[PDB]
Amino acid sequence: MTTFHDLPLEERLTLARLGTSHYSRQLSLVDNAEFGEHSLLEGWTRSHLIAHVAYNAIALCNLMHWANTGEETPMYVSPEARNEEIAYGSTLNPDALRNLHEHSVARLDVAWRETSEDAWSHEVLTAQGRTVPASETLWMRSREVWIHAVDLGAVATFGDIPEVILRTLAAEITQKWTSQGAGEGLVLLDEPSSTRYPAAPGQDEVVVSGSLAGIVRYAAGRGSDGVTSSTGEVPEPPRW
Ligand SMILES: [Zn+2]
Repeated sequence: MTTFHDLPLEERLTLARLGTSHYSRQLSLVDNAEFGEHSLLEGWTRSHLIAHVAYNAIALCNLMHWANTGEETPMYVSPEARNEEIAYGSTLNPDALRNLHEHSVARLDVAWRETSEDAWSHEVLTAQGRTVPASETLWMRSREVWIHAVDLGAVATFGDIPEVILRTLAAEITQKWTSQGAGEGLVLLDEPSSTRYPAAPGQDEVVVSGSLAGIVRYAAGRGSDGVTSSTGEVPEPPRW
């Protein structure tokens, strides 16, 4: 069982496009009057989330420009600028935000469509400091649209997410925790497939198990309803 990264470029582009359409269907379900209400993400109204998804598309466009021109263009000018623009976007009227989402989506797709073969492997830097090939934007965008589709609070679920994306997320999140020395002894178990996703090593093992969608929702900090613990009590997972 392969990861998103092993997939051919065309299939990764399709998954990103599918996730975007999935996210857009959820946004379409939300009413303009509901933008000001809390999203499923603490501290963020739907407007904040909707703005963020658009600014992320724009940030990924920067990496693709960097890739195609060879001229360094970071995802965001600065952490402050990233936060400040999300703050600004969250104040915009609903239709303005729907237009921003639509246009930012369209522009990122064009960026991908016009990317040269060599540019796809050009090294760029993520906002988190990772050195990756430009093609990583296909994965990065997929994480955003498939997961934030759920955060919109309409009808999207982790169960809606293609397994290849869920498997890659389970591995990535636990790999991130491991790199940070987080989640000592904590191991996620995709019970149906008997696949373990360990974090940092510890003396007391705690196995949190469920279906793949269940452990990913859990690892993503979005709930424990789909998992159970080997100790009878599910701990709060390390942040992500
Ligand atoms: Zn995000």
